[PDB]
Amino acid sequence: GRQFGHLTRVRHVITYSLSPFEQRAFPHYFSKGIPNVLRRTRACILRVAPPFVAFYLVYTWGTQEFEKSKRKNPA
Amino acid sequence: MLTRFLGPRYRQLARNWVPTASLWGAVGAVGLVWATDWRLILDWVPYINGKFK
Amino acid sequence: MLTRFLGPRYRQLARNWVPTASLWGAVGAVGLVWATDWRLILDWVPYINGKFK
Amino acid sequence: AEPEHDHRKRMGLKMLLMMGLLLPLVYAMKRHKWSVLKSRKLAYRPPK
Amino acid sequence: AVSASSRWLEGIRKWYYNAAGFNKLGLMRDDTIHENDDVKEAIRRLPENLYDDRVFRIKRALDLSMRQQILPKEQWTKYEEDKSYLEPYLKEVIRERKEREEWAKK
Amino acid sequence: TNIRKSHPLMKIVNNAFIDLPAPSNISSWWNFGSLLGICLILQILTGLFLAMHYTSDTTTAFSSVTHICRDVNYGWIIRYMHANGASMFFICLYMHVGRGLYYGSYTFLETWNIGVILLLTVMATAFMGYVLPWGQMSFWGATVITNLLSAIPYIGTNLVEWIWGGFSVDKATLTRFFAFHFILPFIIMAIAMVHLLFLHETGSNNPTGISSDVDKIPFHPYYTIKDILGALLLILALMLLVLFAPDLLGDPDNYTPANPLNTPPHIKPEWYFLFAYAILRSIPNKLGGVLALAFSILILALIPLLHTSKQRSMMFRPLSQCLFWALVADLLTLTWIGGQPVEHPYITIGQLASVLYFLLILVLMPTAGTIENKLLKW
Amino acid sequence: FVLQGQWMRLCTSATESEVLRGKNLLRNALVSHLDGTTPVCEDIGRSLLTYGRRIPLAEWESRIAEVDARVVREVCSKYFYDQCPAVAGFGPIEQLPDYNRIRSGMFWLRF
Ligand code: HEM
Ligand code: HEM
Ligand SMILES: C[C@@]1(c2ccc(F)cc2F)OC(=O)N(Nc2ccccc2)C1=O
Repeated sequence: GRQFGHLTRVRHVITYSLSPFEQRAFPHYFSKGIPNVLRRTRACILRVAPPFVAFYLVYTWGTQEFEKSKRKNPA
Repeated sequence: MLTRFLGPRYRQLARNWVPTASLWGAVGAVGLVWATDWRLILDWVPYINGKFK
Repeated sequence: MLTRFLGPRYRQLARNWVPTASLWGAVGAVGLVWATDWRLILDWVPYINGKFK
Repeated sequence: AEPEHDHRKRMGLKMLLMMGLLLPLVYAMKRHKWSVLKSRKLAYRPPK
Repeated sequence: AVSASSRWLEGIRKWYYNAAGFNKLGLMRDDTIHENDDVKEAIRRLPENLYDDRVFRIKRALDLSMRQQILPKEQWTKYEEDKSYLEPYLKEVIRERKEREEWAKK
Repeated sequence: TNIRKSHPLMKIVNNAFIDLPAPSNISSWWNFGSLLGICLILQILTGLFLAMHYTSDTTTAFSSVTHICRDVNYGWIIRYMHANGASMFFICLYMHVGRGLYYGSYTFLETWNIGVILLLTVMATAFMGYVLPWGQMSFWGATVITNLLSAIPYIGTNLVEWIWGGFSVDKATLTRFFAFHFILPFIIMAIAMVHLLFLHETGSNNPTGISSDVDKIPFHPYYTIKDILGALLLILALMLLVLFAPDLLGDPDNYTPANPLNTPPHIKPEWYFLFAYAILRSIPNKLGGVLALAFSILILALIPLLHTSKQRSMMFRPLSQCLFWALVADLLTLTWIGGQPVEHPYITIGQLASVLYFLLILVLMPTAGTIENKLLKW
Repeated sequence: FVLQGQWMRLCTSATESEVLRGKNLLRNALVSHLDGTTPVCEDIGRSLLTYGRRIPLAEWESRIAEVDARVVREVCSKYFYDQCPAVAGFGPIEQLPDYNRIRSGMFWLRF
């Protein structure tokens, strides 16, 4: 169990804070928010997306093949 | 042994907390009435007559 | 990373604990044999032949 | 198969309407408390 | 001596540095190291100036990570400017442990 | 002095939920622990109220479940809250494990190793429960899982017949399973307390994988309100399942009473078991398949030893990120193959996905961490 | 915790005996301060700037005498109760309560 006062040594850092009653809960919510999510998407797409597309392609091939395997044409 | 809590300071402290104790009593009574849908009281509240017949 | 535990001190410490490790192995094997009444071993123990037919 | 079908969906509407109230409001409560942190400024002022 | 191959080796190193993205939070490489026992000892040995700089850099990064924000591009740590300030402390700590481990062999 | 700080009971609540130093920067992904706790209490409460009406005989098990859903006042919501709560439990389990994997939270050895035990215990719990309504999938699911033990050399047959109480899944099996299913979530609750104890030695990891001692905030009000919001999002997702799609994750064959003489043609697990099921039937051998299935869950206990990177978290590691997402998508593929017949494209791709699962974890991710070290001159 | 509890105690439940003590301490402080040519001169100069008059010692007495427990509890409530404090901290301040938790100390849930 860790407690405040016993965590670590910090020197020379000033924190400035405002009361929640003095300030906005949703400051510039769309105007700053949607640029940020767009920037976050860009930052991660190339890592996240290409495995799932590679699943989707194996999904769509695999379903198509199995469907087409369960048919004859000569006997 | 509970002679301890008898004297003018303790009477004043009783007087200060009495509107609060009675307002909490009001919270509890209305709370119990609401949670059980209590019949006797809630027939007499002039909107919230959603039994009728 | 487990190159750490290779050297003459660690070989000697292996040699010291080996009669003990094997005697504990003897405790465990006889213990498992006893607790399950194990067939293969206990037919071959010359008293304790209380199946017979 | 499903006598509860009609009650299930009446409850379903009541849920979505309540969640449409309660989700933005609880969000606004969490945004209120977290404001102190989300707008905090740091300065580092070492000697010399 | 070494010219054309070196810059390409450096190029892959610089590419990876930018893709790693701790520099977007103002972190140096040595700020991001997993704190094992060797590492905790290296931190402990740091001089006053470097210790305090290290903490401010972590704080500023954890603050950014909470807001899910990054620094302006101006303020990102440049690969060329990245100070390996912990490495010689850590190397010495590792050297000390390894000597103890050799003595414990014999 | 505060009452909250030094009262012997309120002490424990204080150090766990009020004054607990927490990282300023822990995301959404850290919500799943409290959500797992919520899931456990939800399963406890609905389950007790089901146990008030359910009977555990073969003649009456299906009928008593039916009785809950028609006749018992609001028995249908309680029943469906329970069934879908089990699914919510596994959704939260998987998000939570995945967080641990990505963020290097497994470096907390004891906390992680208890989480594995927690996973194996909820798996055993949810298996034994699914048997209880005595549908077709209940029975044949009971048959397939219990028979996994018969692959164990020399002792295997004796072990399964012992857990049956007979020569198949029968009267003795169902009643057993009710008793074991009742006890195990209370055992879970105790192991979850031990899990939380081990965690409080270190506190939480964070997205960056860097020590956050420099920037701790009190758990209350911040993560009390963040966990409240998380719980209301869990309630939304659970209630969507119960009030709009109660049969979506259920197999329709479980609405037919158990037949001991005839299988369903298909036979498939609930969604959360489909990856492991795909791994088992990938191997053309009896023992090989079950050993592969066991090893597919038990591999999590080896993940600490295969950490190779000088950074804790995958946040600053693009190679490992690509390989992690490759694992998730491999698991999606395995859940797809799990739910499909043992026929032409599905067999070979099921084999390839099974190889890749073990290749990513045992070989590929520990090679990425080493390359990433070399790249950073570390 | 103890500081804020005292503000909350005085806002909600100031008793009479302690108010008399507070009154007497002020009466003693005022007369003890205004003792010497220098503090009296300062009091003249500052008072004429702020008040426009010198407020005589008998007036201050009348103003102190008026204060009872009801006056303490109304006047404390106006300034302390459920109000946003300003906080300044300098030094080994890791165990300094979060502002939200300071803010929460500015009201009582039992009241
Ligand atoms: C019975 C289900 C479980 C419950 C009730 C639960 C409880 C929780 C709680 C409350 C937290 C703290 C908040 C958070 O980080 O989410 C947590 C953290 C942790 N859990 Fe679990 N857990 C369970 C399942 C698991 C499983 C299956 C594992 C993985 C094998 C896991 C490994 C961990 C680890 C490593 C952390 C540390 C996370 C970090 O700080 O980054 N737990 N647990
Ligand atoms: C100790 C608290 C628990 C009790 C007393 C309990 C009791 C019950 C009972 C009586 C049933 C049979 C009725 C029915 O099928 O609807 C049931 C089924 C079920 N149990 Fe539990 N349960 C508990 C917690 C658990 C937990 C922790 C899980 C794992 C998330 C779980 C998973 C389920 C599942 C999947 C079913 C089958 C539901 C169905 O499809 O009908 N339950 N349990
Ligand atoms: C719910 C389920 C299950 C839960 C957790 C688990 F770890 C394994 C399981 F099989 O129990 C069960 O009988 N089936 N169904 C099933 C099992 C094997 C073959 C076919 C169906 C499950 O999916």
